[PDB]
Amino acid sequence: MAESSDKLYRVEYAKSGRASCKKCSESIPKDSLRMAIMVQSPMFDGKVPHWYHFSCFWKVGHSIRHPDVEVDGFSELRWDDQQKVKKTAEAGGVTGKGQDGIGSKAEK
Ligand SMILES: [Zn+2]
Repeated sequence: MAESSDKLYRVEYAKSGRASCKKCSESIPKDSLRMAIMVQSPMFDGKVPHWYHFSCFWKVGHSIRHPDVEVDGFSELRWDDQQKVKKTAEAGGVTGKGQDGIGSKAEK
């Protein structure tokens, strides 16, 4: 849509293991929660997402101050994940090792 990437931040559930972590240099599991950052591309004519694990956003260490505005894709999350993403932004981040999965079929 118009100005779809005029944000800083993205959050969503992972449909498949096609995204890779720009922060811890591993790959992101499917049927799990992930975040990304909106950066101006050297290779593309606009803003592009830098994907990483949900905990890895808070290892990049950015603050979020109006999360339902700044975190694109938050509208697709269910209430328990919306409450946890907003609570994590109020809490100043959560930074643990996260999932044991990496992007494979039936990895849970
Ligand atoms: Zn990671």
